Amino acid sequence: HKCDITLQEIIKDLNSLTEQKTLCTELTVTDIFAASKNTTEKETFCRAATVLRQFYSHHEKDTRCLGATAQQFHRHKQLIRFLKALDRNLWGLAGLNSCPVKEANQSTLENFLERLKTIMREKYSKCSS
Repeated sequence: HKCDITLQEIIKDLNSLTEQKTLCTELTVTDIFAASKNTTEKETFCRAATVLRQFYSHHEKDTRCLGATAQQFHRHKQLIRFLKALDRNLWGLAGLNSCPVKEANQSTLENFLERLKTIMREKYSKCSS
C-alpha cells in the first residue's frame, strides 16, 4: 500500500505539471507546507488533495487562465487535466475526505507543486534500495 506505484503516477503528474507554465501557475494555494509537521502521511495527502481541488475548481473557467492563443488554451486545459489526475491519485493515497487545512501562508501553485514533488520523491526513495 505505502510503497505502491501510485507514488510513481503522482511523480509523473508532478513532472509534467512543473515543466509547464501557464498564465495561472503564479496564482496561489494555501501553503500546507508552512505547517510545523503535525500530521500523518494520510493527512498530508488529503491536505494536498484538498488545496489542489480548490485550485482547479476555481481556475478551470477563470478568465485570467483560459488563454488568448490556441497554445495558451491548450496549456490551460493540460494543466487542469494533470491537476485532476494528480488529485485523483492523492485522494486514493490519502484514504481520507475530511482534513481541515489551517495555514494562512499562500504560495504560488508553482512553488507548491515543486515542494510536493520533493516530498513525493523522498517517499519513493525511502521505499526503494
